[PDB]
Amino acid sequence: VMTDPIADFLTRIRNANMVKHETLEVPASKIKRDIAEILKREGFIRDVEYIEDDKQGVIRVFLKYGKNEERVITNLKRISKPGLRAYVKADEVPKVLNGLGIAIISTSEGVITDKEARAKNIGGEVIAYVW
Amino acid sequence: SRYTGPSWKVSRRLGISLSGTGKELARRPYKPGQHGPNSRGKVSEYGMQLTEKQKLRHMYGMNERQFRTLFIKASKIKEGKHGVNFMVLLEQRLDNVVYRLGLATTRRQARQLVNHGHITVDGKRVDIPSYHVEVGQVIGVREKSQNISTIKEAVEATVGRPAFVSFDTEKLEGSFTRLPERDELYPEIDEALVVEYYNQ
Amino acid sequence: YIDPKHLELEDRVVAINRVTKVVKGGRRLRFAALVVVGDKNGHVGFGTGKAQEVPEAIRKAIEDAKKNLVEVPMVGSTIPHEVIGVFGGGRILMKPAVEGSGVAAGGPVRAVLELAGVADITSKSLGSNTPINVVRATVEGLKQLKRAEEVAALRGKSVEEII
Amino acid sequence: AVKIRLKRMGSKKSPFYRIVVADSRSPRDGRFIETVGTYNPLKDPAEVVLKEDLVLDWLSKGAQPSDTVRNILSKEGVMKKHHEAKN
Amino acid sequence: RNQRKVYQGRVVSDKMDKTITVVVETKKNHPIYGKRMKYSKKYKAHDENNTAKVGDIVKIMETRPLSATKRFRLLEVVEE
Amino acid sequence: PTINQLVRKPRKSKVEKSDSPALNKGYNSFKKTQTNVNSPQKRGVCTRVGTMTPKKPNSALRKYARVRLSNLIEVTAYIPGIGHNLQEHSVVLLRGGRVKDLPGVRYHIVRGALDTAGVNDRKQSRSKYGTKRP
RNA sequence: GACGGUAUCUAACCAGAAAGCCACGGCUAACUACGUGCCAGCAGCCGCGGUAAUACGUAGGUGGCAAGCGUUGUCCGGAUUUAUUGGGCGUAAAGCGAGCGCAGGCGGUUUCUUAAGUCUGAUGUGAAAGCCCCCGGCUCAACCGGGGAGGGUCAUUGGAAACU
RNA sequence: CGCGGUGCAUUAGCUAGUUGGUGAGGUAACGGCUCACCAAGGCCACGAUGCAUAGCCGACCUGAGAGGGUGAUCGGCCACAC
Ligand SMILES: CN[C@@H]1[C@H](O)[C@H](NC)[C@H]2O[C@@]3(O)C(=O)C[C@@H](C)O[C@H]3O[C@@H]2[C@H]1O
Ligand SMILES: [K+]
Ligand SMILES: [K+]
Ligand SMILES: [K+]
Ligand SMILES: [K+]
Ligand SMILES: [K+]
Ligand SMILES: [K+]
Ligand SMILES: [K+]
Ligand SMILES: [Mg+2]
Ligand SMILES: [Mg+2]
Ligand SMILES: [Mg+2]
Ligand SMILES: [Mg+2]
Ligand SMILES: [Mg+2]
Ligand SMILES: [Mg+2]
Ligand SMILES: [Mg+2]
Ligand SMILES: [Mg+2]
Ligand SMILES: [Mg+2]
Ligand SMILES: [Mg+2]
Ligand SMILES: [Mg+2]
Repeated sequence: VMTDPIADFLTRIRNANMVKHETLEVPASKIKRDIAEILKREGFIRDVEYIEDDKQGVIRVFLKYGKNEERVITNLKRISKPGLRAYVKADEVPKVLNGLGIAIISTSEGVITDKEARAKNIGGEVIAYVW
Repeated sequence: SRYTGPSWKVSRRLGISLSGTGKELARRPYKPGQHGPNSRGKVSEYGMQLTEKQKLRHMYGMNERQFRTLFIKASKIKEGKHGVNFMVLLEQRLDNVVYRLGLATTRRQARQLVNHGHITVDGKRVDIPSYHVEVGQVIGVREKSQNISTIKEAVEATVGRPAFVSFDTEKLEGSFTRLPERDELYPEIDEALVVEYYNQ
Repeated sequence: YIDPKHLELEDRVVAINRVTKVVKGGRRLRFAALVVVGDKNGHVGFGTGKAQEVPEAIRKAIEDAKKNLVEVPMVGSTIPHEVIGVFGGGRILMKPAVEGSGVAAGGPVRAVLELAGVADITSKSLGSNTPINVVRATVEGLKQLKRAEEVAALRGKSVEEII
Repeated sequence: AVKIRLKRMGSKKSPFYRIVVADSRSPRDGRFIETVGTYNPLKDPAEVVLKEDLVLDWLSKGAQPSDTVRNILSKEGVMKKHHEAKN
Repeated sequence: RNQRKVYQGRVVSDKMDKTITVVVETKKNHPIYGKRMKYSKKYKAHDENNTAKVGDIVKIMETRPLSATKRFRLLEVVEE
Repeated sequence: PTINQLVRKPRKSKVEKSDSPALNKGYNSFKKTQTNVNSPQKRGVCTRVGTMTPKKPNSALRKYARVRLSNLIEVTAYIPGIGHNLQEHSVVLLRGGRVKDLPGVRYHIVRGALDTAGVNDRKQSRSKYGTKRP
């Protein structure tokens, strides 16, 4: 049985990105939408749209490949897992590739990137790394 | 302990002129010993790094323990290149200050002057050749010692005082105006290899 | 592709391996030389050369390395960011190092970095010590390195926006 | 009883002292309650640093300065302040 | 005035008159791996009238020693 | 392993053993037991002296002495240098160090200490072999 | 004023009384001569010695360090060689012969609420000495003194509500 | 009193003032602390019990760090004086 839909979301993106598929689809969840919109506004993924169905809805992601079909998203990594949770204090927020990548974090202020979290000087749960 | 053996053999082993005159390397510029003149195998990277470390510490006539501790201090300095700062500390060493001011022909001679106490820092006696001299401190010769042939010969012979130093012959009073610059320091030495050597 | 010409390249012999082929009569000894040739400014490559004599093996490897030159990003005296290169048993982790720290690495990785023109970096060999594999793994990691400008361009944001 | 006394510090032949409040039973350089000042006899005019407020508070509470600490508090006028406050 | 530690817990033994055995049911992070681990602590709390029964959620406040093992006093019976 | 598996059974490291065990244990005459005290060397009495054949690759007559130590353990120790004054019932000092040639020798007999006379005519590495500077 | 005529200072005389230790086959900076002849012996590992040994002994040179030098012993490191950071289990060590299942571990989407976890602020405390950062004193340093910081899966208390 | 810091499961049951209550006595003081009566309870795979080892800590050595090792000198606490 699936135990981490967030990790499944990240892996769906990774596999689709590896084969350079144009789009991908996932069952819709609040945290999945938060991650998708973070990537959207960070420019990693070209576009995002949401569909509503009778199960839980769906979220469709259009991938972004640079000129010469270069992959924008180098890779994705799940940090906090159901087996082991990862919580970081304000001063512990990490930098992915010395800032070139991003870290998606969940906080009492919402789901934010590492830059935003350290700007607000709050910690949280490190959901993922992206670069 | 202080090194007192031949200087030419050490300098030609290092492959660079310690005195800077090149006198040692002029004739028979091989490493000492019977195997010097003939062909010798290639030097490993470890040999190169050790050779650079030996170059610095033989230039300044320091024992390995004191050399290593001073290297650690240079690391403690927060800003700038570690090796450059290490060479800067080596310069600020009291003996080198006397040598740069030109009151001695050689660093060994300057060290003996300091050890015998003929030098005074800001008018106070100092017998510690390792003494750390800061920028702006005035190094002067002991009054009883100002009229001796050796330092007189050294001062007249000396003609080039580095840019960072400023000296006054009549008072026999010198001082570093500022910290030496990398290029002003010995260029033949690559502080990077010394840094890597001690990184081990 | 990188053109060998217009670049004042310099080479270093990482290792010279005495490889043997057994023939009916007996052994047929040869020398396989692994060489890394670089520019000291961001270009470097490695080549192999197998020949009956050491000078000929070295020459062959140099030609191969020149043909295989590649460009390494370098911010200041170090690399943009941390990286790990994996090839076979080779596995090398390379992190940016503060100015003046030097090149902390071992043997074959040292040659690659010195010839590539990196003056300050930290690294560790987490895999095998086979020279050819570590050299291959090192170049894999360097190729993985990315430029802030390129990342900025791909993501459609300015370098300041990324950082 | 509570004492205000000199805890010896420094090095051999180079004594230094901390004026500390400690229970009399404690070891000289061992347990103490609070540090209230310093004392360097090696300077020709002996150097003293003092927390007059803390010293006055402890004197009111019932601390008994040793002889040298009393001399220090007199030279600093603290003993006079405590005397007046009692009055 | 100061306050004494008060804990919520579940009764697991009431066969002793004028007393009950509660469970605190806290979690702790493993020192090496950091995962939260179910950790159960049980206290002997003095019951005034045996009001609490087995499997009842109650609050207990630490008190002066009452018996060989009693250090707590029942306050609330929040669930049955 | 999963983190839960590690929690249930944490990692356990291998335990090393001294290559010179006899030096690690003292002896208590009163309690008549072996104490666990590490010692850089140990005194002993040579119960026998002789020579031994190296393993197959080498061929020589390595000089050895069978020694009972101050902790009552009997071991075999090598005699470095050329020529020795050691004989049975001679008091010697033993330091750690194996002998690759010999099968069952793990300790060396310090030269120039106790009955172990220095190596006659030794002139290089005199510290080892315990001969005074001539 | 025990230390004690001690530190310290001045003046006179003299290069005169004051350098050893290990190593040089590779790892590892350091090489040649004899003597020896699988012997004597060396060795931390690889391995050296069978009559032309840079590997043994000596000599001469050379490298390292220095009032020290080398050996032994012990802990850490290298060791990702118990891998939380940071490993694996087709053939190199490693998937139980298979299933059913208590406890335990984990767990689909969502509304509201709670605030144990989680994040955060304030307060108290985590002595002094010691590491670390500044600033002074000893002719320098060691050392000494002063001011800070650090150090908690801490206690009380106020917040935040994404995730558990 | 909460919480933290050794190994062994080829150590799995331990406990009878033991567990609680009612009194009484006793203590600077609460308390099975002691005693009488009443009950049968109490601890334990979240490792009781047993065995082995060990004074604990501020600190010290190492490590890039996480960690590993140590517990001299100095300070605190504890325990002992054939
Ligand atoms: C009998 N003819 C054989 C035959 O030609 C072998 N090759 C097929 C050939 O092989 C050699 O050249 C080898 O290399 C081996 C050597 C033992 O004999 C050589 O002479 C070998 C010839 O003697
Ligand atoms: K050797
Ligand atoms: K792991
Ligand atoms: K199977
Ligand atoms: K909460
Ligand atoms: K009772
Ligand atoms: K003890
Ligand atoms: K006793
Ligand atoms: Mg010394
Ligand atoms: Mg090829
Ligand atoms: Mg005075
Ligand atoms: Mg060499
Ligand atoms: Mg030898
Ligand atoms: Mg030899
Ligand atoms: Mg390790
Ligand atoms: Mg097999
Ligand atoms: Mg197998
Ligand atoms: Mg004991
Ligand atoms: Mg490590």
